[PDB]
Amino acid sequence: DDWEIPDGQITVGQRIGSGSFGTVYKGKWHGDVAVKMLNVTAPTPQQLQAFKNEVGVLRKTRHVNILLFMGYSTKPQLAIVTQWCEGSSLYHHLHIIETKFEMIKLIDIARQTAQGMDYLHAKSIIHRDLKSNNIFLHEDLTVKIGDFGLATVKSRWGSILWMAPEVIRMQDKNPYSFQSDVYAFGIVLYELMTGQLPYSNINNRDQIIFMVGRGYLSPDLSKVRSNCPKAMKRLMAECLKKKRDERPLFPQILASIELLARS
Amino acid sequence: DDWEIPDGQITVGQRIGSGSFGTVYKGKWHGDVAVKMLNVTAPTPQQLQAFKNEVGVLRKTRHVNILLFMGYSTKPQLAIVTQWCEGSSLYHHLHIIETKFEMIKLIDIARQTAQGMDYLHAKSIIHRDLKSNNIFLHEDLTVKIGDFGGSILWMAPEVIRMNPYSFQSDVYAFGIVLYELMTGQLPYSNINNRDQIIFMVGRGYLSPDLSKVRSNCPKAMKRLMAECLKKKRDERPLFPQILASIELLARSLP
Ligand SMILES: CN(c1ccc(F)c(NC(=O)c2cccc(OC(C)(C)C#N)c2Cl)c1)c1ccc2nc(NC(=O)C3CC3)sc2n1
Ligand SMILES: CN(c1ccc(F)c(NC(=O)c2cccc(OC(C)(C)C#N)c2Cl)c1)c1ccc2nc(NC(=O)C3CC3)sc2n1
Repeated sequence: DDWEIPDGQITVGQRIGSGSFGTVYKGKWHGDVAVKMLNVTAPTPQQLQAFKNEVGVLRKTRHVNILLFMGYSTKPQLAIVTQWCEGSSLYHHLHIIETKFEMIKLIDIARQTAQGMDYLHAKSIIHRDLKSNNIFLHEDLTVKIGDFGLATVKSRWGSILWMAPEVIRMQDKNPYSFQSDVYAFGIVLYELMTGQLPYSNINNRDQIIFMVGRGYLSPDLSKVRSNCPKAMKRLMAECLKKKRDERPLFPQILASIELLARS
Repeated sequence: DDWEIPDGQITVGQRIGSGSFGTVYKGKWHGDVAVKMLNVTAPTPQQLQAFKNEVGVLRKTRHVNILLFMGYSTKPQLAIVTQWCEGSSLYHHLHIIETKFEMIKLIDIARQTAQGMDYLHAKSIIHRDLKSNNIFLHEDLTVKIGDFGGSILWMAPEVIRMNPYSFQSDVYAFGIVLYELMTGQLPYSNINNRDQIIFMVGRGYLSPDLSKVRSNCPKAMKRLMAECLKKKRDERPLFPQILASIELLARSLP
């Protein structure tokens, strides 16, 4: 049961973006593919472990709303091959080209993101960076969740606007939980329903960090659209609760959106 | 890895289709899924093996033009879960509701179908039953090859006239699908006798009427179709060539 792709089969075309954590290219392998590969000559143990982990997580996922993993390649140079996505991120849609989705679609995008996050959490995978930049709107109608580090456009301020207060505070070595993912989703729901990023009235990054952290600052829920249903606004408020253990988990979140999805 | 879905996780919903070996339902498992369940709930050794073998193949595939396997269940019943396809099969579009696609889109369907088959072959997988109803036009956009079930109209003569399966026998089936796409019809529509179709195709007396292809069908395509439908097994191209051939053809067009 292997996923290694023999060398010389992958063609690498355009370079889409580069981090210190890898370089993404558009490529060809049995069709269009994205190739994330370490541009280095000799992978260090930490990088090789980073690679083994990403592959380990990606091959546990087979769900329509998660970016399809297709193979890896160690032979010439460490590389991960996924499906090539088409269109743009949810971030780009809401905050750059400013596309205007009907309410029926906004709610759909929520639903699908919720489906995917329910799936990850069922397999006990915590994303730790769910945000509209990492939600690709494939063919303009299927949510693909991934980690698109710099392959898609950057947020205003890592990425602070989606961090739950317990994460911002950084109380201990691991403040991440299914519930921190839920809060992040909560912000994505804010984005969908408002069309905007939170805290747009504040020009200082450290102040946002400080205040969200102490519970002094929270998303202004009055900026949601008239036609956004009360169920959705209520669910949004529950997800954004400042107390981790007061937040709902995705099975219920999914169930809530599914219910308001009819009618 | 392990793809066993725990018990009482999939809510089985509407029944979609039943047929001898299996029954398939629309279900809910982190969104819509399709659940295919074994009928007789005291399964026999050979049926159990069939299940093993399907899941064995299904989990070898990760490609956008292949139906997405998601998991299996053994408790209480044997069941295989895939993604749920919204839309219609290629068979249903072309022969039941008779969708009129524009040519550019028909060529794209062939591209994608060949794209998937190319993948499958690369992993030493022979489909053995490629046909229009095993091609689902997901969301009216993305082809998903699967096996959603003899299928005589798509069998190459060497198969018809009895392991005769090969990449080439898969290619012949694809040749028939191209015919379907380009004519919007099934082959041998003027013959109503199955036994005679079997005998005649096997003897080489019968082969698809390529004059029935649409007027705007490119000559390059009509030729590829003739090559994929060659009676002799070894004269048929493999999918890398087919895909390169459709590639070139589709660029002088868009
Ligand atoms: C950046 N990118 C890409 C390519 C290969 C990869 F392996 C990854 N990796 C991940 O996304 C990733 C990393 C860590 C964990 C992880 O799993 C969980 C389950 C936590 C999640 N989510 C993942 Cl999934 C990323 C890609 C991939 C496709 C792609 N398509 C693009 N299309 C375009 O840019 C054109 C329209 C403009 S960019 C792109 N980047
Ligand atoms: C019938 N079906 C479905 C469900 C579960 C399954 F496991 C399979 N299996 C296969 O298709 C299959 C079987 C044997 C081998 C095999 O692999 C090869 C390599 C030959 C291939 N390809 C496979 Cl892949 C099939 C499904 C699945 C989705 C689905 N969606 C539907 N939607 C609708 O009918 C309504 C919108 C109109 S029906 C359906 N059936």
